[PDB]
Amino acid sequence: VETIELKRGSNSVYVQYDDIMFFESSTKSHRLIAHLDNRQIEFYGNLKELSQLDDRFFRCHNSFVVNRHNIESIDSKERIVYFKNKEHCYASVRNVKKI
Repeated sequence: VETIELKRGSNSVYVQYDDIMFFESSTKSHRLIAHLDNRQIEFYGNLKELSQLDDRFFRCHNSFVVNRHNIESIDSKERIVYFKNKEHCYASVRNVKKI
C-alpha cells in the first residue's frame, strides 16, 4: 500500500501518501505537521525518514518534505512551492530546481 501511519501517541491516523501535500516541522510544537487537503494533523516523526519513504517525498527545505504529486506550481525566484489545495511552503536555493 501507500498507507502511512501518522503516530499520535495513544492513537494513530492512517492516511494515503497522496492525501499529504507536505510535512512540516514547527518551532511552535514538538510534533511534525501533515498538511492534508482540508486539514492539518500533528504527529510524531522525522523529516529525513519521511523523505526516504518514497521518491515523491522530497526534502526541499530544512522544515519541509513535499509530496511532488500534489505540487501545483513552483516559483523558483521567490522559492515558494504551491500545492493543489492552495497551501504553500518554501524551498532552499539548492533544492528549488531539484524538486
